[PDB]
Amino acid sequence: DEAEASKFVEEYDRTSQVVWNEYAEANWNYNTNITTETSKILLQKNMQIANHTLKYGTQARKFDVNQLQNTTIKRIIKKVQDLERAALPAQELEEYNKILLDMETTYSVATVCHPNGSCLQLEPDLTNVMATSRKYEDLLWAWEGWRDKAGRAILQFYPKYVELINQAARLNGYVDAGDSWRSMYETPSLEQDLERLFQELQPLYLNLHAYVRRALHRHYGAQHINLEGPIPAHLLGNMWAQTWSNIYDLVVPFPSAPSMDTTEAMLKQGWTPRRMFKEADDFFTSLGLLPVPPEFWNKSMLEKPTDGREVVCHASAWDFYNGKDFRIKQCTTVNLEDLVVAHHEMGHIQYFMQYKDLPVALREGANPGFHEAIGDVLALSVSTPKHLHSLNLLSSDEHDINFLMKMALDKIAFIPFSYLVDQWRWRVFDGSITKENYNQEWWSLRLKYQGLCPPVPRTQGDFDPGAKFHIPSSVPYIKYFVSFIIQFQFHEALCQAAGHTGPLHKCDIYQSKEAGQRLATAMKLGFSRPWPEAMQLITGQPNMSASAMLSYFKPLLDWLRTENELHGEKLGWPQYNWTPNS
Ligand SMILES: *[C@@H]1O[C@H](CO[C@@H]2O[C@@H](C)[C@@H](O)[C@@H](O)[C@@H]2O)[C@@H](O[C@@H]2O[C@H](CO)[C@@H](O[C@@H]3O[C@H](CO)[C@@H](O)[C@H](O)[C@@H]3O)[C@H](O)[C@H]2NC(C)=O)[C@H](O)[C@H]1NC(C)=O
Ligand SMILES: C[C@H](CS)C(=O)N1CCC[C@H]1C(=O)O
Ligand SMILES: [Cl-]
Ligand SMILES: [Cl-]
Ligand SMILES: [Zn+2]
Repeated sequence: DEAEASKFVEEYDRTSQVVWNEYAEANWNYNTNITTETSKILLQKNMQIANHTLKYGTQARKFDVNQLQNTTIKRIIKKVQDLERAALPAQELEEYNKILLDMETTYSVATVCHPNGSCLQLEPDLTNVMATSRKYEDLLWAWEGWRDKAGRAILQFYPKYVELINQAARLNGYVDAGDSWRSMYETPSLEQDLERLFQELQPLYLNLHAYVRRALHRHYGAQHINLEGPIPAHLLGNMWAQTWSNIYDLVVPFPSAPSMDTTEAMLKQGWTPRRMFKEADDFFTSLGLLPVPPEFWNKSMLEKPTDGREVVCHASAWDFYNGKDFRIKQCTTVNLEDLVVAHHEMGHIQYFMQYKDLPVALREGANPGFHEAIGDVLALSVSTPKHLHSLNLLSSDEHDINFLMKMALDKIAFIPFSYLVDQWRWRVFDGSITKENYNQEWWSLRLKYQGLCPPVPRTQGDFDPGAKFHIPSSVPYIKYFVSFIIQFQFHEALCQAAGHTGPLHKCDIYQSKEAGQRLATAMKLGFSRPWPEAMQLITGQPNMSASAMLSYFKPLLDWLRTENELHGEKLGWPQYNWTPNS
């Protein structure tokens, strides 16, 4: 009956609030202080939430979903029918929980040491080396070292992780874990749509790639860069070469039009991690969106502890499922990179606050890409020279191309990377890639999509995917690719709503109530409606589209084409088998 389904959903919501709140606190503690005690209590509260999930999941499966009138109730019960890991038998569930914890801990505590003495952590030590070093061998030491210590140490867990996560997926009606992850977008054409979006960004990426390769040839020498081949993976200023902004100094289009060092300016003007988040909060409220509760400032970990405690430094935002307690956990360094990250995380909080009155089962983004996009949209306006000057962090066509380049190194370079991560994982989950070929197929995709090669030939036992946080942490990655496409669509739509005219990249939406209103109406929908509805609320149309991102970067595309043609660059990497001779 229709009445029994409504009652079930009401009972689910009530009991879920209590249990999910309890789990959130226990998960917070392990992430903020990795010990043996906190690892145990997390696993005990893990079985508690699994107990609830199993109880209500089993009940939900007794309801005939498609023979149910109300669409909101129908949708909730359908989601509760997916038990996820709680579908595993007790022994497999215990093993699976143990593996995830083991992989995450291994990643978190891995260090790279000189035999002399000094041991380096990923953050900030190895990250800093990757960002600042302009010495080929020193970059190699950190690049290889991190893979040797973190990547290699994840390999022993991964095949069993794959087995158990696929099993849980099959027990919930999917064919494998990748199938289950993709289903979050509720879009049959997902794979085709993403491929077309990626293809639309080829002219821009290939031109950026060719230009950067030429600049690296200039700095690192003709003997170490093949102008028709892939770029060695350790030279892009980032451990994973996923964003390239840290090598801006090597690639600046107009060196005679330099801008202020914002990181130096932040440190100069005494910018605290707490000020960085206060500024993000101001931007949201300027748009007419919600301020963070007083409780947020009291309970968030906005900086790496000087206590010397082992933490998960990876930046994340937290919903405690009571509509009052929201937190950010971040090991914040004072720079521009983390100022954008601060807006990114505050975007998650805004989303939490906006949909807090919905049933717990519908308290997520329209799709995972939406949750990731919100903060980045505001950060786009923040990053403009106009806005950076109003923050006293900065003091012509040449400055224009320079700024666009800086943006391109982050936003454009990230496209092929964010695309490839789950292209790899989907093929691991569906069985196309076995443990014999994990690493080799990872590098095939790094070549195919990003046009990169490893500086050092990989050996048996290498598991370079393991050296990227989201792999041992089992966090789906395709959302970041969606985010980067759609955030430019949102920027474009909000800029139109704010009455901005002229080049899209010149837009700053600060204080625009019309912009804030479009985001608010979409964000309040939570997961209650198919994502194209939220897309239509923001942009006036229902599709994902790369046209906004292309429009944003159009002046840079023109510049890159002229510059690359001038030097006769080959677009792409026709000599695709080239690897460093060293
Ligand atoms: C299908 O059912 C949904 C959800 O129903 C809700 O959940 C059920 C399990 C039961 O507990 C119901 O009692 C409960 O309503 C219905 O959506 C709901 O619609 C009403 C409007 O009729 C919304 O109420 C609003 O509440 C705000 C409070 O801030 C007021 O300002 C508004 O004026 C308005 O009264 C309610 O929020 C909404 N619930 C959800 C979860 O979206 C829906 O009406 C129903 N559809 C059909 C076709 O019957
Ligand atoms: C910090 C966020 C998690 S909320 C993240 O993992 N990001 C943000 C963009 C890409 C990806 C990454 O760091 O690899
Ligand atoms: Cl790698
Ligand atoms: Cl995702
Ligand atoms: Zn995020």
